[PDB]
Amino acid sequence: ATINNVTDLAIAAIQWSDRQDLTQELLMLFIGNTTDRLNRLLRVRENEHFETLMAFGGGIEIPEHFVALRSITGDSLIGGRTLQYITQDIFTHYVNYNYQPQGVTYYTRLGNFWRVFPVVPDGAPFIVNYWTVLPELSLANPTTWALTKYPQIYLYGVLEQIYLYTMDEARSQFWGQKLERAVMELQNEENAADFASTRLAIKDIER
Amino acid sequence: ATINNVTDLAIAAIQWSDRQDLTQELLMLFIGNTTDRLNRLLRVRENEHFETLMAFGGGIEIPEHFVALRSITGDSLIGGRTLQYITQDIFTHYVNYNYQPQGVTYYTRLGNFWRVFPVVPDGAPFIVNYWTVLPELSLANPTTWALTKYPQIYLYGVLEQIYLYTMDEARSQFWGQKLERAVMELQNEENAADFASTRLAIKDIER
Amino acid sequence: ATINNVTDLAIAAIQWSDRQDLTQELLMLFIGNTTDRLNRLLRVRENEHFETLMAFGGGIEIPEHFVALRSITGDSLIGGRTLQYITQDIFTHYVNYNYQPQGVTYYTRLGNFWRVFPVVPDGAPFIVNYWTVLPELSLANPTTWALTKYPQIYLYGVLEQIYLYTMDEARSQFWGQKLERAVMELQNEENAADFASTRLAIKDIER
Amino acid sequence: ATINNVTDLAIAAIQWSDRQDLTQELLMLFIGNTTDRLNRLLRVRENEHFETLMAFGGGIEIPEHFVALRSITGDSLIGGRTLQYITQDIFTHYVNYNYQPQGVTYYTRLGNFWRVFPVVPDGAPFIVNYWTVLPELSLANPTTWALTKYPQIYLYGVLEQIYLYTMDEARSQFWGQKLERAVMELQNEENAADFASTRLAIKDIER
Amino acid sequence: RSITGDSLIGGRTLQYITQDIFTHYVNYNYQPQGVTYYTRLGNFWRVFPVVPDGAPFIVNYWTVLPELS
Repeated sequence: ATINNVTDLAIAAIQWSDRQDLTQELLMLFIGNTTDRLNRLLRVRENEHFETLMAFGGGIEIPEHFVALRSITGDSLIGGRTLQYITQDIFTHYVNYNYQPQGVTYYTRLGNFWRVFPVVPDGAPFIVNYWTVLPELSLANPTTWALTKYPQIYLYGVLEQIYLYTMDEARSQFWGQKLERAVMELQNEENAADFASTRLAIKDIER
Repeated sequence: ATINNVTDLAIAAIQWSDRQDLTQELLMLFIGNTTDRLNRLLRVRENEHFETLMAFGGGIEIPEHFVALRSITGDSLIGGRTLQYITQDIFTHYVNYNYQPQGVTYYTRLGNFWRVFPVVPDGAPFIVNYWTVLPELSLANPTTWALTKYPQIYLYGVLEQIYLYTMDEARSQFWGQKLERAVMELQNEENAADFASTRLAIKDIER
Repeated sequence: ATINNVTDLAIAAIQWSDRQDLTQELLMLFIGNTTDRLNRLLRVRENEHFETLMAFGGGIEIPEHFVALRSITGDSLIGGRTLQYITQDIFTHYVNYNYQPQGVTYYTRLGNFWRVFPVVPDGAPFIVNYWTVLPELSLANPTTWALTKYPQIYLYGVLEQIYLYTMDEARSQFWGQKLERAVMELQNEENAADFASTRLAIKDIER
Repeated sequence: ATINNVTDLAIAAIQWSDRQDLTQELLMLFIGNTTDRLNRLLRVRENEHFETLMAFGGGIEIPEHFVALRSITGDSLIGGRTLQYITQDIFTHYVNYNYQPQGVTYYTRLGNFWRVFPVVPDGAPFIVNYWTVLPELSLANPTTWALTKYPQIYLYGVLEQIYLYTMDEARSQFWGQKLERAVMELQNEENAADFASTRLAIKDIER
Repeated sequence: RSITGDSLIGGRTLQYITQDIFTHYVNYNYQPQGVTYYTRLGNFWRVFPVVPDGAPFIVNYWTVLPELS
């Protein structure tokens, strides 16, 4: 609907800005800038992936497209528990004192790796659920879910970038405010779509 | 009543804006933008659908037009209860400790699926009541319930989009404020239409 | 993506600022100034290094690229504990009174060295995790992780430097605010990437 | 990196200020003024010196480049304690009443000397850790650590001095604010580099 | 009036740039997709993304009046 691919977005931007001097490279740069700005703000269902990873050398390697972490779950063969975050001091104390819980329970971050306390042999599987970065929008990849969901976001971002390029201040701020409002609306709608109309009761666990 | 289909809306927009240089494609883009903006705000009776889904692989697939969830109810053969939301930690703790309630009682969101705790065999029926997105308004779909219910919303949205296109600010803000007021009025009337004139007493349940 | 190397950044700066009198040396100076400014603000995953160091003369030599310290951990052969910071007076009192703890436990800073209280013989290994400075971007080093992760930071910094050079105030403040906002967004995302969506429980250690 | 020596700094100042009437003497005066201003504010690792001094005539001579004192420690031959500051009245009372502690414990300042209470024979060694003044920057000494670390400080200081010389007000304040911000950033980064990311416990001593 | 590239070589309407911009683009290896820029040197129009010989262009311009004799 509305904007279907990158070419339609470029045509709409040219029509709305009324600037015939824009080349393909500048439009691609503007679209890339908008996508990179979006990468730091959006955490939605379409941005979420869960997959199975293997533990090597007592640690799990962070995925290359990782931006934020939702959950890490052990496999049923090693307990099947949801891991909890601990600091380095707690990790060291637990290792030194031989805490010995039932299964893999805790994790921490060292460098580019996640280290689990009850050190497991190599090949232990884990289920990691995490958010990733938005797909690239360009001539090679002319369609993305972000464009198909809320095209106003990309349109307003491109317009703001264009007016930034032509050394204009007021219109750039106007379009930036519009883009921020659209992004906030989308994020709030995604946030309130799970349990905003149901009942909550508080449950008790033991970890 | 008042505005009947897309052609009347386009004619009214042309007459009110007094702009004879607006092509069909620009008007379609404006209408699509207004509909997309409305999709994130309205939660009314006409936007609400309830239907029966089948659970496969211990999960329920979210519908493609889903925007917000109202309720999930198990079928009478598997308990006939209303599910309650729980987090991932509670889910995995219940699975590990074999909580074993009477029937399907809890649900959680993983990826694009809803997982129920008392895992059921494939083919379990559920009744899901949820809100969808507004129907697409175009030449192929000349009439929608949104246009018939309150045409001023679409008229004001199209006018605001037009004045945004022609690089104007004050009139755009004026029409945007008018559209927001109309949307708020409609939403409030829909909200206060069920029990705003009756008596409430508070009841006790057990879950 | 977007901007890939230093030459693309220079071309983009030339196009956006619309200044044909900028030589290569001025652009290199602007980029270097932006890098030095970033060196005092960013503490992210790509800036983190952990490595093994030898204790010579009862002290550990601070690395030359060190900017901030994250943790120091003794090797398992000498206790395998996470060191804690103490002042000079506490160190002197512990030395005088022969405190005699189990293993290496405390550290302090003297000059350009880290001194550990349970004095160890020369050659004791430690694991130091710390932050370093960003790689220098120039003709000899055309690609860095900072440019690839978020090109808007470098673009806005270079533009701000350019407008500072041409004796302009309003545009310089504008671009400085944009750069600061981008840096804050990146830092906040990196800060929240770890455990902003998990559960915390508070644990007890012994030190 | 960026600015490597004094000549490059002078060239950059001439280019940025766009003033061809500046002579070598004026530039050296500006650089000296900036260094003198910096000497009153910076207390960093590179400014720190610890060395052994011999007490003569019951006192220790203050070093000629001393700007601020960090610590004074007695040698292990005379107790190896960290001295504490006392006023003149306490010193006189302790001398008169023959307090007689174990080793050298207290010190005070008289004129240009540090006097220790448990008067020791001449030749007693002490370890003094203190801050000095920044090295001079001129033709004879064209490279200093301060220029290498954060060249923006010197560049902004020289620009502010230049605009002060030409009887301008707004630009001088602008560049002075920039220089102050840079100095504050450097000082904060140096301050938070020791234990801002570790744990603190509070320990007990006896003095 | 106008210069346009052939669709095979990019099909872009060329834009005028000065000599300094041309030199900067050449030195920094801008490398766009097709031919986009041009400048005037002597009696020639030089296009920036240097193309091998035999690249057709469509030029629209004004001529002199025909001779009456």
